[PDB]
Amino acid sequence: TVRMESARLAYVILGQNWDTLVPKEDRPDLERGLVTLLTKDYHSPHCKIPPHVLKFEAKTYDAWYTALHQLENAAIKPEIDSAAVRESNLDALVDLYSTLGEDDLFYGTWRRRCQFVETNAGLSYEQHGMWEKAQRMYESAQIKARTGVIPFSEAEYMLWEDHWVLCAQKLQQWEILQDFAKHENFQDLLLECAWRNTEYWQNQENRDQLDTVIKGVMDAPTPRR
Amino acid sequence: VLMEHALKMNFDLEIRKRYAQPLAVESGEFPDTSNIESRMLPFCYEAGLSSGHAPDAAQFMSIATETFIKEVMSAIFSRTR
Amino acid sequence: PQPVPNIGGAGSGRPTYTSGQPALPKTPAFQLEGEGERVLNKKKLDELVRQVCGNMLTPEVEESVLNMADAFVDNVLHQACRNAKERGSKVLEIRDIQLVLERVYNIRIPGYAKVQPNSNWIKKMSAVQAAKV
Amino acid sequence: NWEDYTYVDPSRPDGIAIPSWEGAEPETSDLLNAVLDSCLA
Amino acid sequence: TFDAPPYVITPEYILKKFAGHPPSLIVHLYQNHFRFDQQEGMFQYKSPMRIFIEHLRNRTVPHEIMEYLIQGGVPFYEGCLIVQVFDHRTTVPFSIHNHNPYIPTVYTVVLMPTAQALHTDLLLKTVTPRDHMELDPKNIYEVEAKILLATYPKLDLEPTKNAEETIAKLEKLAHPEHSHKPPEPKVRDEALAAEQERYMLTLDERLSSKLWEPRFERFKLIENIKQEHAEKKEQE
Amino acid sequence: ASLREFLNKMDDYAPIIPDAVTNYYMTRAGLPPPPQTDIRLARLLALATQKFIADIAADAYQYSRIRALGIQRPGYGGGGQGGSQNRTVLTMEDLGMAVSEFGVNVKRSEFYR
Amino acid sequence: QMMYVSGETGEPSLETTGIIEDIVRQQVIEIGLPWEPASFYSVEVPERQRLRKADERTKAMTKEEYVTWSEFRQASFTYRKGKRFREWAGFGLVTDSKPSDDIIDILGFLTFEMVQTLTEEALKIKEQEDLHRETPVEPRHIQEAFRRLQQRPKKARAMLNGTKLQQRTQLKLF
Amino acid sequence: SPRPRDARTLELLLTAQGVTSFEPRVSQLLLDFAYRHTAAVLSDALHLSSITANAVALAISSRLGYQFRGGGGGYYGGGGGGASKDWMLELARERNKVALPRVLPSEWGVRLPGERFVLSGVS
Repeated sequence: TVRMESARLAYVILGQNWDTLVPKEDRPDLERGLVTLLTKDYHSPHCKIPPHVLKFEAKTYDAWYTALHQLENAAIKPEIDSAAVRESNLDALVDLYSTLGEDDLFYGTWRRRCQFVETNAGLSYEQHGMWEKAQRMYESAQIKARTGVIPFSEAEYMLWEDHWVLCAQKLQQWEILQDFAKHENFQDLLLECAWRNTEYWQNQENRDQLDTVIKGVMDAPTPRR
Repeated sequence: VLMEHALKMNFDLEIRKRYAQPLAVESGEFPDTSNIESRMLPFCYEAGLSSGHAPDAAQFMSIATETFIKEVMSAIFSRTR
Repeated sequence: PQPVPNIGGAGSGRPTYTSGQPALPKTPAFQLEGEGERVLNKKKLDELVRQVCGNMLTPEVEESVLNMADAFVDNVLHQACRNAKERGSKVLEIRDIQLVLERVYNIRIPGYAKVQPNSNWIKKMSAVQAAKV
Repeated sequence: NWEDYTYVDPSRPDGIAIPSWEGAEPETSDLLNAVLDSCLA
Repeated sequence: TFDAPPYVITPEYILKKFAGHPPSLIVHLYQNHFRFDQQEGMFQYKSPMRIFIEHLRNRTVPHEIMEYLIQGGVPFYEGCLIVQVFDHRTTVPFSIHNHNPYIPTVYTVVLMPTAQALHTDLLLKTVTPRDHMELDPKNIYEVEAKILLATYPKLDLEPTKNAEETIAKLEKLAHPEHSHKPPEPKVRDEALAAEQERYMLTLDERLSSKLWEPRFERFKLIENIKQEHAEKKEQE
Repeated sequence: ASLREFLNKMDDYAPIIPDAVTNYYMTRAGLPPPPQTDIRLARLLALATQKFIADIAADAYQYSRIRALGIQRPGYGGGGQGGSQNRTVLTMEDLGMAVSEFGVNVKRSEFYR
Repeated sequence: QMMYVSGETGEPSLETTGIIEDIVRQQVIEIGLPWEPASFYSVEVPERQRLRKADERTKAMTKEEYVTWSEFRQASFTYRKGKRFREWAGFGLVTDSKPSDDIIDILGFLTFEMVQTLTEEALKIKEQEDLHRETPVEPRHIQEAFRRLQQRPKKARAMLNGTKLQQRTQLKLF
Repeated sequence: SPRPRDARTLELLLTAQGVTSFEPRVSQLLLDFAYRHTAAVLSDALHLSSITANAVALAISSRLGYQFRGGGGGYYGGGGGGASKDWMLELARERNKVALPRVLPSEWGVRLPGERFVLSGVS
């Protein structure tokens, strides 16, 4: 018969396989089963789902607000008084805000985590459109952090690194960015800088190399390529 | 030898990643597919293999390493037991 | 469509505003069972020793065995990559590793898919034979 | 067994008998060593 | 002509002979990292530069970075190094609810030369352009010989008549650096909270891996590029 | 099959190797001769050597026999007129073929010019 | 079928049969008497555990299982498959065309024993692995069996004793 | 009597180096060794491939991993086993750091190592 093919809830969650188409102590098992079912490939505080699982599933199956509500509520009231959970929730919320295109909420959320006053001032300047001032603030923050009087997180490090480049792009510093991308092997940034600040397209000598780069970055198609 | 003792892709940046992983003797772990995969690419870039390696090479290498260690240990054991 | 990996070299997971995305990315690998790999790699050697002799090594022998494994890998790979580049290849394949393993170490792994003398040698041998009679 | 010894004895079966500036270094070296050992952990 | 060092070199002799001179190095030690006097960054105790600290424990010259010492012009005093050590060792993070308005002891020590240091010196001289190089390899041995003549001008050449005299001489010529003992043999609830934390970190790109030495390489590269571009612009 | 019984039966299992050769090679290797060593142990060692040689002979006779296009294998130069009559000749080729299975290389050049 | 007769009543995956076929193909490609005492002379004058386990299993077998076992016992690489076997083994690529039928029968006899030996060793390895933890055979058990079957008697390296030379040989023909 | 060339040459080279006598079967031993080495090297180079010079160099480099670790090499020359000098220097540093053993006049010349390391009960 096998060849031809709370109890109800558990059976549905993990008892059956859909590939063809409640004691508290037992809830964790159902949570694990639901996590397993959510991420299966064949597709296409009582109940807790990891923030990043919800984020990843929403970004692909159009469930933005459903995940955002839980993320913001957890931010308001953490489920577990731990640093790792708070970090993960904040990172997922920031990623969703950035993807959704809400600059104001992203900057506001990030301004509540930054420890350096220089980072806060840089973000404030970035919000209002003063790119050079924000770049200077980021440089000052990095220089201050070089000494080592007070520790800092890796998120702020990455934020400085990325936002300096963003401000440089907004300020049309393509000559610097081209060398930076060539040194750091940033293919997308290199292509963007070359498409703007050179004439490699006139002759095959450089066009062949540019096409080689394009076909190299074409294994992960996106609308911008 | 004395020096050994005293548009484009920046391949040196990728090659310098070989020294950012602990050795088996340092971590106390027998090498597996993941570690061998991490080791493969800098070697390929050193030799001018710009297309990397085949997807199925790391598993083959791990099997070969286990076979080699088993042979050495068997040879040692059979002479003293 | 087919799940696609991350390419470009910019990096993934950075909590910044440099978002860019693929139509369908591939789900990162994860496990929620309880037996981690960092612990199983610390029992793989014991499993092998159990296999051959059928802990069982002193602290000073396990160190040498781990050194052996490190040296074997960082040696076979070095030879095979240069051999692959010799014959005009831009990629490393199992055939090069197999050649090195079979000719330098006598190791054969199953399941992964002539010289003759020419006329001058024959002439010299004929001359010697004619002289010998 | 650093102090394990046998002796030469020609009257035995095998010929062997088995017995059956501030803070100058000299005055602060110990304190500095304690601090450095704490640093090295 | 030069004065040779004594048979046993001690911190007292060097610190008394070379008073009034600047120290060779100055190092500041903190809770989890250390730095040098004029350095901008920091070195963690778990980093490769940990090796230097070990030398500070053994009062040995750190030959593994000798080149870097020669580049900077570090002074030597009879082949030893004088080092001063400064000792400074002796809420709700990442929560939006937080408020905000914008919301030592001194030691002096001496490190003594070794044979690896002399080997390193000669090897470095062999590859240092000035003949081409400062030292030709075929002349290495001769040069070494002369150096030895300047380090051990006196030896104990009087013979002994019996084993008791040899025992007494071996007792009398003992050296502290070669008087150690043999080494030691080689040797080999919160669970629920940890499990919940691990479960809540599922599918995390970076935070999951952990369950940190900033070198600012990118910023230094950007500064170098900016300096080079400014120099190029100034030419035109 | 005990070792004690075998060593006690060493009277009937003595090999064809003279005692002088055994003593000479035992001394070269580092073992004092049977005046101080037991004669039975030396006899056992000589018997093992004889067995090894007989194995290497039985092979290479098999190789000679299966051999009875058509040119010799390079690297085994030897011989003269080739003997006479339909007799079996021990040649360098057969010995090399046989001993390659024991891990020995005996290859030479045929001519020197 | 061949695996089933050798005590493997499970359902092996594709990888296991693939690796077994690879090993058998490699062996086949690598592959009175002339040397008898009568050959000493120039004139010739005309003259004049496995079984016990199999028996126990057969006794334990039922009628239908016994019939299935008897039917499966007759599996062959070459029987009524001469052209298929010759194409598979690359006869023309390693030897002149059309070897006689006796060669084909001998190769059929040898391949069956190859498979049987491999299966019987892999089963023991699998059982020993199962015991220590407290389903069919998998590719790693076949790998271990192949590693065991490639070991040579100590007589073939006795002339390298006391030295630091590596032993290099050909593929052993089990 | 006939004698091949390169044999007279090897013997003259030996004489020029201060050897006043040698056995007759040294020249042919050397010639056969050269034959074997050439055959092995080029058989290796054949598989890595017409054969180029790069294949020959790679075959030689591969062979150099397990044999010929000798010769009369000097400063940073791979002779005597091929060990690096810095490694030997640090091994010497580890060894020479221990105090010399203390021996009384009554045990000078008569004391031996421990029972574990001597040949007792071997007959």
